[PDB]
Amino acid sequence: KQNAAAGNIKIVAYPDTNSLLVKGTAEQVHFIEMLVKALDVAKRHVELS
Amino acid sequence: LEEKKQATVVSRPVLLTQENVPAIFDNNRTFYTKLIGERNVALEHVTYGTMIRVLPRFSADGQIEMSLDIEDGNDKTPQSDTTTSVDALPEVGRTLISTIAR
Amino acid sequence: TPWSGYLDDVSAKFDTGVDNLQTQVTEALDKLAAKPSDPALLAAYQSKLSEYNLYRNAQSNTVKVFKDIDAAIIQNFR
Amino acid sequence: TPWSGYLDDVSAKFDTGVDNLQTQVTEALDKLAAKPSDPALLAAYQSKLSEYNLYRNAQSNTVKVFKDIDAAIIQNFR
Amino acid sequence: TPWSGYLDDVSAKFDTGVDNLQTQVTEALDKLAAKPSDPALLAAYQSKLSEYNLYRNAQSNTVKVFKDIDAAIIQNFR
Amino acid sequence: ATPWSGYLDDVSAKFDTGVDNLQTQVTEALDKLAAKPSDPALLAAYQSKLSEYNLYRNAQSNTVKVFKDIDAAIIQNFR
Amino acid sequence: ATPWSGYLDDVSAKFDTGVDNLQTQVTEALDKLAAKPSDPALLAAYQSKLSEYNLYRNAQSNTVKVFKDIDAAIIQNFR
Amino acid sequence: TPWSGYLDDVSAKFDTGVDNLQTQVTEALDKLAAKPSDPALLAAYQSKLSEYNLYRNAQSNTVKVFKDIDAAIIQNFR
Repeated sequence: KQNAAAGNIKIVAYPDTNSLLVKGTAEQVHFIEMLVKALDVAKRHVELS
Repeated sequence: LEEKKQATVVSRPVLLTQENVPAIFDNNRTFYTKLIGERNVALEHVTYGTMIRVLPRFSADGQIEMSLDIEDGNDKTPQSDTTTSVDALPEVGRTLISTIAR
Repeated sequence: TPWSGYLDDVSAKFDTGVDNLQTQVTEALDKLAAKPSDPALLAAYQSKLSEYNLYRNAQSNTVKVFKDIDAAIIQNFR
Repeated sequence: TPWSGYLDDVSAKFDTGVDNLQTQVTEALDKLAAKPSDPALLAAYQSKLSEYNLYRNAQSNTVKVFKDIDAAIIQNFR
Repeated sequence: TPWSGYLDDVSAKFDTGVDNLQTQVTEALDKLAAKPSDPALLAAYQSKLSEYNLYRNAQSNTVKVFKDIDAAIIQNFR
Repeated sequence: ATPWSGYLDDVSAKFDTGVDNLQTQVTEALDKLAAKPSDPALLAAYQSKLSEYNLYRNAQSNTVKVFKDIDAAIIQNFR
Repeated sequence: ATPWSGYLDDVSAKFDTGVDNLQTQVTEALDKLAAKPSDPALLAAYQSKLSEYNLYRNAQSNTVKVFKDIDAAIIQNFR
Repeated sequence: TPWSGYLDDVSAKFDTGVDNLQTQVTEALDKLAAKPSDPALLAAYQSKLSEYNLYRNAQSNTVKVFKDIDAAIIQNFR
């Protein structure tokens, strides 16, 4: 329900396919998804001489 | 006395792996300087060897990312005391690299 | 950084104090094995081997003593 | 979420505090088992086995002390 | 720390009673690890390590005794 | 099927799987030596093998004892 | 001020202040002998200094150990 | 001296039981230190130091035994 607690979410890493499993309510899943895509970005390359 | 020397070595290993699966390739090999006779010097030799350790990742842009450990070189050999072999097998260094690239 | 305890530090002090002994003691042997009858080679190798011996001994006994000082304190928590 | 009390939180602080020791110990053991006579493997195993021993001791001594503090309070509800 | 109990005080009496031994053993080790075969350095280090052992040990036994002296008193409040 | 084995047995067995053949080599080296107990090529070999065997056994037993004491010291706190 | 020094330090230093300068004398005798190893009077001189130095270091360290063992046995009875 | 208990009495009976060993051992220590190679001085020291060791060990166990008897009786006042 819309008033479910933040502490109920569970996250399990699954490297076999480089993916994540998330358990919660629909709105929680949605927020988690937004945070994930706010976090991962393609790192720049640097060369040092 | 005047002397000139030039040398060139190229080596290329190939390894097959699967996405997200770690893999390693390891090789060692020896070569013998054919300086020859019965009134000969002892047959000198040099040994070369390589490690690769890798973990590949597919990125949706059609890019491959790899975590890489590379070790390469040839075995330190004070025992190859000979002067007569100025035709030594070429002294490469010894090198370690670890990094990530995309 | 890599995880290392206090015993690891006490141990690594010696390894970083003897800059290169671990290699020299090997190369000396490699040379000696080529011509065991050379007295200069024998003389060098003797000193190197002896230094490596003492290095390993001191390194081990010190680690033991710090293990005991720790265990004695841990015992008194209760 | 698997329910966790307080005691298993205190206990877990040690587990995450020694990040990798648990595996470093077995790695060092498999090398030592591959060649018992190498002194460089021996002297590396000693430090890890000792660190492990001390870690486990401190862990359980602390858990016991807390359980005693809680039982002494619950005894006063009556 | 800002707050300091009675057991804290009794512990700290040793730490201030040995002026800088905690440093003398560290730098004696730094010197010895650099030249493990010097008898003058080994003979110094043996003494400083032993003194450090007896200090750390008696500090802990004394704190244990004072804890039990008065854990036995607060048992009679009820 | 196979007999039950504990953690201490897994530890003891690691060493034995590590030294693949030492247990046999130490026997055959002895029978070669004892057949002609005055050949320096046989003697130098046997010295090595016997030393290796000694260090192997002696390291195995000490490791098992240390793991025993760690466990007995944890179990002592259940009460 | 002067660096702090325990009881064991003092029992040790009673030797370093008892043998007045042996630690210098040995290095002098070695620097002279290395100059000309074949002098009988130099070999005869060095043998004595080396032996005295050996004995001095033995008696020193054994005495420090004995006191450290007499102390630990009292400290253990505080509990 | 101003105030002493029963345990203090038990202890003091050794400190006066041995008349002068407390000095003899320090005396012999520096006689030897002056000339650490004299066999007569070595033999003289070895026995005085052994007697000092046994004197301190015998003294301490007795005081502990009496402490445990008295604590056992006091436990039953309640």
